[PDB]
Amino acid sequence: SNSGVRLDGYARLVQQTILCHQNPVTGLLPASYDQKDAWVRDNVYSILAVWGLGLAYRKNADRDEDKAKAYELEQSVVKLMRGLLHCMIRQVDKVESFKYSQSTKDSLHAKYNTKTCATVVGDDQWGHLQLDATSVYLLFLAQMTASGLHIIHSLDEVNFIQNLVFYIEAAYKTADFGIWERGDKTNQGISELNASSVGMAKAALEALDELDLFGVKGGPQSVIHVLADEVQHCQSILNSLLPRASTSKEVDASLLSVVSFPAFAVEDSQLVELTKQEIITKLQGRYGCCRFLRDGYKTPKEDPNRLYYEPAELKLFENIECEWPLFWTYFILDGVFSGNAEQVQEYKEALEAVLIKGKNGVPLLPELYSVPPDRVDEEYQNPHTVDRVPMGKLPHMWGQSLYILGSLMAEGFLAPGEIDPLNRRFSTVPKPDVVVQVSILAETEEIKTILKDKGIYVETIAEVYPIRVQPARILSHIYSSLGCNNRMKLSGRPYRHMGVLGTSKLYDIRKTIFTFTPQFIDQQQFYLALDNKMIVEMLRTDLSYLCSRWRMTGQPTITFPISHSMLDEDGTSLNSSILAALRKMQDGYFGGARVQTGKLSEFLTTSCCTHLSFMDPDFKALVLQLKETSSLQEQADILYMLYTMKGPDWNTELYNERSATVRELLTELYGKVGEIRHWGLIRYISGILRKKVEALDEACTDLLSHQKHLTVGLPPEPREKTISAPLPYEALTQLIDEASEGDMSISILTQEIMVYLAMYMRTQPGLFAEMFRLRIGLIIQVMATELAHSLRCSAEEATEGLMNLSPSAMKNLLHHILSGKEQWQRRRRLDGALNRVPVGFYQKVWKVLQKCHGLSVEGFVLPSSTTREMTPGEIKFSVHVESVLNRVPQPEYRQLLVEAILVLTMLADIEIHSIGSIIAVEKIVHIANDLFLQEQKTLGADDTMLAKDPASGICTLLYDSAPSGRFGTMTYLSKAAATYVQEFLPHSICAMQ
Amino acid sequence: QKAKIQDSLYCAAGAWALALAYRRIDDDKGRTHELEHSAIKCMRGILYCYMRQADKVQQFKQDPRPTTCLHSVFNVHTGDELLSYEEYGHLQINAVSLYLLYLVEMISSGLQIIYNTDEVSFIQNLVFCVERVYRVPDFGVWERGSKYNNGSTELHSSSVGLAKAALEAINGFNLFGNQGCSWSVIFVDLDAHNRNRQTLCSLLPRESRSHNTDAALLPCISYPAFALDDEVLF
Repeated sequence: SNSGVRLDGYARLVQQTILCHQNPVTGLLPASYDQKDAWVRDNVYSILAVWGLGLAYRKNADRDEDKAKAYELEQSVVKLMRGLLHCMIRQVDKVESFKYSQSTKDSLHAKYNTKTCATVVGDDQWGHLQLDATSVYLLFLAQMTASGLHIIHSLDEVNFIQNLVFYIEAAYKTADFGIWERGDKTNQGISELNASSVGMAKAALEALDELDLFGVKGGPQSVIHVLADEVQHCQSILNSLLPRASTSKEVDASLLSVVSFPAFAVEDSQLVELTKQEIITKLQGRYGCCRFLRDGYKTPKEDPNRLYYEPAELKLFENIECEWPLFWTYFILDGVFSGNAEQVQEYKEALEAVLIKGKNGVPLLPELYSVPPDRVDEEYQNPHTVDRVPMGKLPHMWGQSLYILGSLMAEGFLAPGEIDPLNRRFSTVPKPDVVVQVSILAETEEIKTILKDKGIYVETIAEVYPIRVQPARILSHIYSSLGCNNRMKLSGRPYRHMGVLGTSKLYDIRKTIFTFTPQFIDQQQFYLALDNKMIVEMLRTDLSYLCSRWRMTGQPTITFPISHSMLDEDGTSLNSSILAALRKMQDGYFGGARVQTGKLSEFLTTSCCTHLSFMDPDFKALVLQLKETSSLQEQADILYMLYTMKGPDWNTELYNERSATVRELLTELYGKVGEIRHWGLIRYISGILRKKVEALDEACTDLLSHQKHLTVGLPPEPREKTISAPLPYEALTQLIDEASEGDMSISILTQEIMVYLAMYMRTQPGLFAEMFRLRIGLIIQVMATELAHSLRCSAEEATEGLMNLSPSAMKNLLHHILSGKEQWQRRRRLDGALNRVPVGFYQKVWKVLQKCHGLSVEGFVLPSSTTREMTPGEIKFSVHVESVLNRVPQPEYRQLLVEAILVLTMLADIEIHSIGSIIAVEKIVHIANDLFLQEQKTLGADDTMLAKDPASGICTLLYDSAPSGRFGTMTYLSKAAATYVQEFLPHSICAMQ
Repeated sequence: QKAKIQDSLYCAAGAWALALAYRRIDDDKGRTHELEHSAIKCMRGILYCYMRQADKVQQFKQDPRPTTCLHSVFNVHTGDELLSYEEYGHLQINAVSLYLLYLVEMISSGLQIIYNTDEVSFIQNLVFCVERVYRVPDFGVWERGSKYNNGSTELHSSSVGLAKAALEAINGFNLFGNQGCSWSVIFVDLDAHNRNRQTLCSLLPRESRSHNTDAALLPCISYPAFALDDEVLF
């Protein structure tokens, strides 16, 4: 048969190209050339062609030769898989060490040696942290296991896989070296977040959600459990981080591996089309697509025998980047997979020309094409015109294997459903809707009677004996004991908080149905749950979040216990807000979700049920004064002083029958205060117990996801180190503690305010637009000053009032100040304090620096040579410009220099010339102020409103003057700029248009 | 860190027997597969340890001597050689014969141990090395060498019997199981088997030159070998 002949030819090609370097004993092929080193990602991608050939050969059964060939191919794949698994098992200690405190020095080595499975490179001469490699390893292992191949083999290997899944699940808040193992464009020993890593980790987690690694013969003890919260967080960071490549890279060609056949980890097909169009426009060439803009790999310069390039890449790599046909093969795979036929034909025709023949006329795919050193200026002046030459590894295993797989799929010998038994091709199908079920439970008989009187039918905590309701901390402790082994020294999953998507699904433990309340409602963890308005609104947010994604199979279920804390002052009826909320739920609509109230037994018929198979079987004078003192605030102060002097954990001996430690007394005081609902000492108690807001790291990472900088406390020059990369919970807590210092209230206030911005960003990402950096101390001082102005009180009174407000009050006031709603001088103060700048300000500043020698800001200087080092889209531009412009500590003067730079840019747009000198904004604003004073004196103004700023020498009327108008500050600023330009021009004007 | 080969083979035997006993049930709760693995993994570890020494096999083929023999004790954590030739000898062919015979037994019962053709070639060269057992002395199963224990090697009946049984089992056997073709079989020279039988059938009543009788003859004429088709002599 002709098909048999074609299959034999393909098998011969595979044997001649890839399988000839099988490297027995271990089974890990060398990464081409004279390297003698094995890469996990390279081998995993190379084995794809062999797996596809084996799958194709398996169909033509009933013959000894074909069966033997298919068996040999499958067993070679299995041998490679086992070799890689042994290689990863060699570093269980490193994996376990990385499981706590994620650091670059605790991750397993990405570079692995040849046979004998040893380490070829130490822990400091290479970047041994690449989540992409282990992620694609897990994903393809799951795919082959679902296909029918047996790879995962023992319970110990299952435990190792579970531990490695726990290790990789934290990919959405850690820095990575990327696929290229070089971090950002400049190596400099730095790492940054990458979209490919997080997306492919999400795909790997989704693939292994409930896979039985032992096949059809496996039991409940050989399954892998993966939570859904991490997958949704990864989906979120991918959605919020995919208008570009990463924080520093505007576009990277490896983004195809996320929006194509590899792992299919993307939704919102319009985003996929936009990304493909962008990469086609900005990367395609005559011999493939470049890896990314401004890359120095394989160039005739920059001393190829060197590393850690200095920042001098204005043009040396621009428009001369090498092109890789591997992304062309990725394009043909993407076209041939989903629905495209003509794209596959055109891309195959394009790729056939760039191919280079080998021994016996075998096709070979070169690694990359490089521009000859002689024809560099021609390429610079005429892009994509010169002819490149083959270079790099001629038999590129990755590219050749991908091309072979694509050709095999295009020829029709293989189907898209064979390589993807998990049906990941339909990840872009829109989700119609989802219905969320809620259940309301009463703790005691009185609550149930109260809701019965109010027309609400419910069931108490009792009378549901088969069903048990426990807090989410219990569930956290449950999941902490997963994948624990003593022989392998495995500590299991580290303790972590559980989101709504984890507690919603039902759990079966010891043949008993277990339901868990949402984690937020724990009053002991934090006092945020005390406020009823806060409660109702974040329940709205929680319901919205649950109904948004719900990527898990089955219907959801929410259990709501009505405690004794939200009752009225008389303690006889429910509050108005909770009653309105439950009435809304009874009507089938709350927030943005459809809800049907019912019984737990009714919801038990259909829901998301999970089975946990792994749990089958004078000091005395001070004490007397504290006991006898009134004025509970003074009591809290005395408790603080005794705790800090000599009461860390020592017993106070207040009682005689029982010895109660200081912690017990503090807990009792907190409980007593919780019933009076007096926000006068809750903050101090919270600071003393050092309670930290749950999911603080999640808030930090979702805030940093949108290219923002965070800062804690009032700013002096030395302290307040900026935050630019995600950091673990311990480091974050230590940083906020050192920022708060001895105040002990700055820390809790910072936590509350920052979780508030984190909550507000997801709901409304429009108030934080055109922000770049968020400074917590400055906004703290801002709201303190606003409270002082509103109450016409002192700073201390403003602070006590601010402390005394309810959490809903802080949320409302921060929302108000974020909108900037409620004089002109005050408004300028708020603008400067929060450093509000227009969106196009940075393009204007870049153009001004291009057209001017420099800018003087009354101190230091900003050279114009930085425009070549730097681009408008770079966050380095943001940090440098902000650092230059924040030397003046006056919000008003800050806004003055913003408007001065704006009018200077308008003038530079008007006049077509080169200034050729350093311009000082301080001189311009001083000249404008002098002109305003002269105009006021001429008009007839007296000395009382001709005031002088005690620290800046600027008239108050200038601040109070509106920006626009016949006598607005803008006209005076333009006049001052024109006077300066005339003073720095050759006795004439060069303004024409 | 030391780990012998015979003990691992017998542990794999126990695991395989327990898996076979469990196979009689339809609902095993994923237990038969685990023990079947355990056997597979032990066999694959032994095979990998042997494959790590190919030049040793090549030297054994040409000039079989105790100084150029395969090691019998490897590291339990990394699969590395631990003790040199000057302290252990490492000349033991009974372990190799038992490994080959047990691999035959497991494949015949139905298993997947050998993956690629290179493993088939290595097994064939191992059989080539074993075919010349009847001339070289060995330290024996007891790794002492003789009763005197003076670092002297001598021919042993048990080793010869185990080698003969392994050659009989590896004759024409297909290493690929049911999913095999004509290019996955092992060939055995008849003259080597005849020489081994001639060397065994005459020294069988004793154990060796210095041993009138030994307990190590029991495995040679019992369950693991069954290499004595004489009845009266047995």
